[PDB]
Amino acid sequence: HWGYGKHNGPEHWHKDFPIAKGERQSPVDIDTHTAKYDPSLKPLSVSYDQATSLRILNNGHAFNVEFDDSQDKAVLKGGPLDGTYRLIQFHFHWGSLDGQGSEHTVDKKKYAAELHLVHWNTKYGDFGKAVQQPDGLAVLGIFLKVGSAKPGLQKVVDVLDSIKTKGKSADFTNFDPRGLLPESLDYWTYPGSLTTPPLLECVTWIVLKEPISVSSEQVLKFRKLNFNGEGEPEELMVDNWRPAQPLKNRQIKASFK
Ligand SMILES: CCCSc1c(F)c(F)c(S(N)(=O)=O)c(F)c1F
Ligand SMILES: CCCSc1c(F)c(F)c(S(N)(=O)=O)c(F)c1F
Ligand SMILES: [Zn+2]
Repeated sequence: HWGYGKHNGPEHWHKDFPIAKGERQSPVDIDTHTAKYDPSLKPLSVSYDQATSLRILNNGHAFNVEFDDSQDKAVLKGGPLDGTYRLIQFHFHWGSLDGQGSEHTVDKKKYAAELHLVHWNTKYGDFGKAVQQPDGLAVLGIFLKVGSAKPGLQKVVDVLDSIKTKGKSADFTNFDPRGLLPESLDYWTYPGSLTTPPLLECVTWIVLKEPISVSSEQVLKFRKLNFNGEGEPEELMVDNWRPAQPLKNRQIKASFK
């Protein structure tokens, strides 16, 4: 029964998930001036040409676009990673207002939303055993700013009225996540956690420097979704972000500058 409300939001999560106060929690503020350029970081390899989306689901916290992760189709590697990480799903976090919504911040700046492309390390054989490992996941985070529309996002936007409420799903095939990327793959990276319960400390975060633009209308449609189930009073799905957590002497490493 955790959520994003006054009574069950991020400041309460520690009572059911005590690692909320752990040593490598996410998100964090990215101090750009203190991030360390690491010339030995490799370019990120995003190989999404064979991706197979399957379904979109309103899970009552966000919506997930799900992929077939039963073979190496869409994979992430390179960058700071060892080995190969398979795309399982993506989702977003967003605000009630354009001035908020992202989980990570950049010099305390908040973006209107943040996209998370979640990948699990193939050496652990599937997702549920990967989340138990300290290098189990790689999450590619991409900031969203409001401006010109992102035409690769519109297929997601348009399906949302079919998954308005918690537990609804819809077929969602042939969606190409390459259309959600910015032009540059420059990034920051650090070791962290899931940003939702169970808050497990299993994630290598890779946060792109370059945001994508989405239109006002696109993010407005995200804000029409509901946290509640059908036949319950409406609770708009907004402000589904965890605030920045203590860095606790982790170093954020930059691939650029
Ligand atoms: C007004 C009803 C809230 S009951 C409750 C809660 F308060 C929590 F903090 C959580 S938590 N710690 O998971 O956020 C929880 F699961 C709950 F069920
Ligand atoms: C095991 C928890 C449910 S799946 C999941 C996840 F894998 C994430 F990486 C994230 S995130 N936000 O850390 O990318 C997330 F929110 C999730 F819900
Ligand atoms: Zn997320």
